Amino acid sequence: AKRGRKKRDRKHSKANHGKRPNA
Amino acid sequence: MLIPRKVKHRKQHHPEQRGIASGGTSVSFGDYGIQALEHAYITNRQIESARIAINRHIKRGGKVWINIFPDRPLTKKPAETRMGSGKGSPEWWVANVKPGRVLFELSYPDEKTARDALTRAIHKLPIKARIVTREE
Amino acid sequence: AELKITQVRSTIGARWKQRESLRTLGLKKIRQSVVREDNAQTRGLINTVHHLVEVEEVG
Amino acid sequence: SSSRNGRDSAAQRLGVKRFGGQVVKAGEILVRQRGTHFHPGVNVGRGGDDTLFALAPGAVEFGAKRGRKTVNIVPVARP
Amino acid sequence: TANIPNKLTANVRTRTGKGASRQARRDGKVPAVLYGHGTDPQHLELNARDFAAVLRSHGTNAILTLDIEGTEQLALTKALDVHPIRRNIQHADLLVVQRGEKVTVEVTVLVEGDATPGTLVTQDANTIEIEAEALSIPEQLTVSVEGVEAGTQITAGQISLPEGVNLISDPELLVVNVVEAPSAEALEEEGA
RNA sequence: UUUCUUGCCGGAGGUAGAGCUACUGGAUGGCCGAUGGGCCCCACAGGGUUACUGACGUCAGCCAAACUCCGAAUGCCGGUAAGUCCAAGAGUGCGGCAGUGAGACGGCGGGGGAUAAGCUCCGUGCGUCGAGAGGGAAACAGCCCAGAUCGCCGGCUAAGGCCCCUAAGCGUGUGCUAAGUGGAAAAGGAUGUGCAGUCGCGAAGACAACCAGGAGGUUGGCUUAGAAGCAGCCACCCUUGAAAGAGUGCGUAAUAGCUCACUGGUCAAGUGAUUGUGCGCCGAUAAUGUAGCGGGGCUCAAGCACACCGCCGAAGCCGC
RNA sequence: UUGCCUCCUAAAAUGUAACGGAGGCGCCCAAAGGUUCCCUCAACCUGGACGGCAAUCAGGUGUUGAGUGUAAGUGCACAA
RNA sequence: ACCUCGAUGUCGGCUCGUCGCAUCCUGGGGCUGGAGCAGGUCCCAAGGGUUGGGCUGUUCGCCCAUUAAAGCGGCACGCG
RNA sequence: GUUACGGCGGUCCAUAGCGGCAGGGAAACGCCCGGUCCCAUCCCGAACCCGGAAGCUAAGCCUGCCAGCGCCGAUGAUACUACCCAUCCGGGUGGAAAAGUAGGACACCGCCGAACAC
Ligand SMILES: [Mg+2]
Ligand SMILES: [Mg+2]
Ligand SMILES: [Mg+2]
Ligand SMILES: [Mg+2]
Ligand SMILES: [Mg+2]
Ligand SMILES: [Mg+2]
Ligand SMILES: [Mg+2]
Ligand SMILES: [Mg+2]
Ligand SMILES: [Mg+2]
Ligand SMILES: [Mg+2]
Ligand SMILES: [Mg+2]
Ligand SMILES: [Mg+2]
Ligand SMILES: [Mg+2]
Ligand SMILES: [Mg+2]
Ligand SMILES: [Mg+2]
Ligand SMILES: [Mg+2]
Ligand SMILES: [Mg+2]
Ligand SMILES: [Mg+2]
Ligand SMILES: [Mg+2]
Ligand SMILES: [Mg+2]
Ligand SMILES: [Mg+2]
Ligand SMILES: [Mg+2]
Ligand SMILES: [Mg+2]
Ligand SMILES: [Mg+2]
Ligand SMILES: [Mg+2]
Ligand SMILES: [Mg+2]
Ligand SMILES: [Mg+2]
Ligand SMILES: [Mg+2]
Ligand SMILES: [Mg+2]
Ligand SMILES: [Mg+2]
Ligand SMILES: [Mg+2]
Ligand SMILES: [Mg+2]
Ligand SMILES: [Mg+2]
Ligand SMILES: [Mg+2]
Ligand SMILES: [Mg+2]
Ligand SMILES: [Mg+2]
Ligand SMILES: [Mg+2]
Ligand SMILES: [Mg+2]
Ligand SMILES: [Mg+2]
Ligand SMILES: [Mg+2]
Ligand SMILES: [Mg+2]
Ligand SMILES: [Mg+2]
Ligand SMILES: [Mg+2]
Ligand SMILES: [Mg+2]
Ligand SMILES: [Mg+2]
Ligand SMILES: [Mg+2]
Ligand SMILES: [Mg+2]
Ligand SMILES: [Mg+2]
Ligand SMILES: [Mg+2]
Ligand SMILES: [Mg+2]
Ligand SMILES: [Mg+2]
Ligand SMILES: [Mg+2]
Ligand SMILES: [Mg+2]
Ligand SMILES: [Mg+2]
Ligand SMILES: [Mg+2]
Ligand SMILES: [Mg+2]
Ligand SMILES: [Mg+2]
Ligand SMILES: [Mg+2]
Ligand SMILES: [Mg+2]
Ligand SMILES: [Mg+2]
Ligand SMILES: [Mg+2]
Ligand SMILES: [Mg+2]
Ligand SMILES: [Mg+2]
Ligand SMILES: [Mg+2]
Ligand SMILES: [Mg+2]
Ligand SMILES: [Mg+2]
Ligand SMILES: [Mg+2]
Ligand SMILES: [Mg+2]
Ligand SMILES: [Mg+2]
Ligand SMILES: [Mg+2]
Ligand SMILES: [Mg+2]
Ligand SMILES: [Mg+2]
Ligand SMILES: [Mg+2]
Ligand SMILES: [Mg+2]
Ligand SMILES: [Mg+2]
Ligand SMILES: [Mg+2]
Ligand SMILES: [Mg+2]
Ligand SMILES: [Mg+2]
Ligand SMILES: [Mg+2]
Ligand SMILES: [Mg+2]
Ligand SMILES: [Mg+2]
Ligand SMILES: [Mg+2]
Ligand SMILES: [Mg+2]
Ligand SMILES: [Mg+2]
Repeated sequence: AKRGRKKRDRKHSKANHGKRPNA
Repeated sequence: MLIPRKVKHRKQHHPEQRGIASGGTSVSFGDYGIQALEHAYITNRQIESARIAINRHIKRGGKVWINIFPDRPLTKKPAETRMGSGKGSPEWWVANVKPGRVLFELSYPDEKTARDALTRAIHKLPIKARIVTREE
Repeated sequence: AELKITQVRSTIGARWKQRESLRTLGLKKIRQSVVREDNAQTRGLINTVHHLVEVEEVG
Repeated sequence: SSSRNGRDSAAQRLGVKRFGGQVVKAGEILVRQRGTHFHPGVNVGRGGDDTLFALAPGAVEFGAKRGRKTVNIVPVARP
Repeated sequence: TANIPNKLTANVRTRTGKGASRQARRDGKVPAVLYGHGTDPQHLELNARDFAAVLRSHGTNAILTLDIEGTEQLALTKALDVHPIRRNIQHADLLVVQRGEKVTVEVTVLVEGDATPGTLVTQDANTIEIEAEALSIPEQLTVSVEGVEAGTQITAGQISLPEGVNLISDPELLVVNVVEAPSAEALEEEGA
């Protein structure tokens, strides 16, 4: 589940503000 | 195991698991207690294991109060089945626990043995708890 | 006493009472400002859109 | 594998239809309900299915009369 | 047995609210209210550290001498709103009191001494209500256990109550019950 | 102007929360004590004794989508005063011409599911995509900023950024981190480190290291071969007293011995224990190739927190 | 499973989906319809041959816990 | 039920490999209820090696004779 | 106008209730006496209905005082919440409970009639 975790966590960047499409 | 003799409705929604425990946050029956710190579903499996753990550790004489009751049923639809065809049949029982609620309470003469039995119980629970004393 | 209201944010992503409060204040674009009296109607009208504007009194 | 339920009836759109201080015609029905949750007040009549209606033109206003929520029609002055 | 009042400082809360209380609580201060027959609910910030220190030294029930902007008042702790988790005191209630004034209060009861070994002593009511003067309030009173006979109950009516204090609870409220220590074949038989 | 917004005024609710000795159910531990249980004297009368089970009641702590003595914020209905008003290009009515009726993800409230799915089904004067160009997120419909009339070899900014790639800071001040943490993760383990708060003793010399000991009643009574203090029960006794524990660990299978908790010493100031935290450590673990900062590189920070000072930056705003 | 009715979901106006959670309906009553007047239950204690907690009698306490043709909900003791 | 139904060929065997290490053998160790011989368990270690048959369509599996050993897996359950 | 009065009402119908203690009988309000007559009991002149004034404050009624039970109930805090910040944590500005505490309350207001100086 590395791909899912690592895609899902890049929403927590400063430029995304804790949100991103498809979580 | 702790099972209610009957519930008016046997298929409820999942208990809302938010907020801080408002009722039941003090140690009143015994002198030492285990007091919760995280939201969870404490099933009767966890409660039975923790109670037996405390009884095994103290093993002589002392009162264990399980002041939480598992009376809320979580259902589970049978395996290998697709979605639909209605809600499943209830097959485990739960107490809804908020951060703040004293779960188990103990009365025993000495200090260290009581603390150790309480932490032995804590290890059987799906949450972080702490040992709290009868005084502020 | 009376105020000057300057719009700093925009109305993209803004809910509808916020955009309408901005329109009722008479200002349309960013960095546009209006000057108006300091009664309770204006105070509420800018309370709605405080995150979109910045105000300062005159004097 | 089947649900033994899944039936419901139509919503009957019950509730208060005219609120306080609202001018009505004589005959307008003001609150649809089952029992008598609102009891008929002054110059307000009650229908067969416990529907409260106005027996005179005026303004709706609610009240409590001996522990009973009541609905009344108040005669507004003629201009 | 007069208890010396404890001297705190307090100052009138400028503005009220949850934001103001949170800020004051953040600066190491406790929001509190004076009331009583002083007929003026007066909103007072006081030092959190000193409040906790005096509550440690003299329990929940202790007279204070409040210095409100120079005016000097006698107060008594009525209630404390405390967080269930962080355990910090959030709010305090202060009846205004003066000398020669009876007041109803709740005093903790701590069992003292060792019991007979074959059985365990267990308290059901840890607090007993008493009527007593403002200065003469006991912060705690003891109940005797010294080798009791077989299991018996104890109620508030047979306690060595202090002088100048009066029981309020009905005398037949149980406080400490000696119950026989569960045997090996009796302790794990209850709970399921 | 009937639309919409904001202030005020008139309303009806039963949600969040809470409470339950206010109902319906669940449900913890006490207390008294029935009726029904057994027994005696002796009848199956009657009386009392007894683990009785222990109605009811009562004390204290609780729980609920289909519980409610209670109970908001918002929203909704109306009125009213204004606002916007060379515009919202707003309402409403009649008509001509439609397309649409497969939606998606994200925020908040929920059902189904295992409180799984980039799952599925609803609510939302919620948003964006659809039907949206431009800037940021390395790349990246739906996230953040901002809505493209055209031109300009002008300026100011937003999100994000300022060692080099790469425009602008190897910025200043005070601290923290040693893990390349920053630049993934759980239960749980842990003398990492900084700060704050109490507690025990402590130049009448305490913690460590160093020596003399650690006894007489007396191998306490339990089934067994010895429980003697070191399988497993009953718990915490006197004399010398300082120092002796119904004796702390090894091991003698039982003893003994090695020792210890505990007083005497020369030594010379700290010493031990929690609680709240700021950062870190371990747990840690897949298959083409570093490969869980975009790269180089970075602790001599280019990392983190708090203040402050500038600047860069869009098709946004201004200038012509 | 397909029409109708009631409740919860349903987020305090209305409305709101799922092979979500629970039940009813396809009748009945010439009075169980109209009006006029009159009354207050259930439960509990005490006293009574059958007769036992329990059946009918008497005294008291009893504001709603009874009942309302029929599900559920809203009502109703001013009484429905 | 997200791409593919105006076509992404579906098991086993053969040929040929390639990578991980969660080590089967060989190599280095700590603890043992390790005397030695031989083991048990954990840790480190991926360089090379890792057999031929009977039964069955077989994978799986059962067995036969060996061997230092006859490892487990990913690659469109690798490879038409 | 005075009233230890009698009626008819009202109040987001208990701050008014329950209970307890102590009083009153002018007219009134009652009880009380009887069933000849209207009228009545699913039997009962108990009720209702009709006639009367021997006795009464024992009740009902009303008056005064008690906070024991029931009721009402802040201020402050907290829960929850709208909107907005905010990389999960969390925070700010407005609204703000339930429970609990301080306390309140043994109702108040109105219109007619009765007796009384009038
Ligand atoms: Mg996984
Ligand atoms: Mg999502
Ligand atoms: Mg909810
Ligand atoms: Mg609690
Ligand atoms: Mg609660
Ligand atoms: Mg645990
Ligand atoms: Mg319905
Ligand atoms: Mg009708
Ligand atoms: Mg009809
Ligand atoms: Mg308006
Ligand atoms: Mg209003
Ligand atoms: Mg209301
Ligand atoms: Mg409801
Ligand atoms: Mg709730
Ligand atoms: Mg129930
Ligand atoms: Mg509810
Ligand atoms: Mg306008
Ligand atoms: Mg326009
Ligand atoms: Mg238009
Ligand atoms: Mg269609
Ligand atoms: Mg469709
Ligand atoms: Mg849709
Ligand atoms: Mg989808
Ligand atoms: Mg959701
Ligand atoms: Mg669902
Ligand atoms: Mg989806
Ligand atoms: Mg949505
Ligand atoms: Mg399309
Ligand atoms: Mg775009
Ligand atoms: Mg769009
Ligand atoms: Mg935003
Ligand atoms: Mg610039
Ligand atoms: Mg910026
Ligand atoms: Mg480049
Ligand atoms: Mg540069
Ligand atoms: Mg910088
Ligand atoms: Mg530098
Ligand atoms: Mg720098
Ligand atoms: Mg520095
Ligand atoms: Mg690390
Ligand atoms: Mg890293
Ligand atoms: Mg971690
Ligand atoms: Mg640890
Ligand atoms: Mg640290
Ligand atoms: Mg032994
Ligand atoms: Mg020994
Ligand atoms: Mg020694
Ligand atoms: Mg870098
Ligand atoms: Mg530009
Ligand atoms: Mg432009
Ligand atoms: Mg609704
Ligand atoms: Mg709603
Ligand atoms: Mg719908
Ligand atoms: Mg059916
Ligand atoms: Mg009828
Ligand atoms: Mg009839
Ligand atoms: Mg009766
Ligand atoms: Mg789909
Ligand atoms: Mg495609
Ligand atoms: Mg195809
Ligand atoms: Mg093709
Ligand atoms: Mg092809
Ligand atoms: Mg093709
Ligand atoms: Mg290959
Ligand atoms: Mg390895
Ligand atoms: Mg290997
Ligand atoms: Mg080896
Ligand atoms: Mg080895
Ligand atoms: Mg090599
Ligand atoms: Mg064959
Ligand atoms: Mg392979
Ligand atoms: Mg294949
Ligand atoms: Mg393969
Ligand atoms: Mg092939
Ligand atoms: Mg072929
Ligand atoms: Mg009352
Ligand atoms: Mg008289
Ligand atoms: Mg008569
Ligand atoms: Mg009298
Ligand atoms: Mg009377
Ligand atoms: Mg009340
Ligand atoms: Mg308040
Ligand atoms: Mg964060
Ligand atoms: Mg309250």
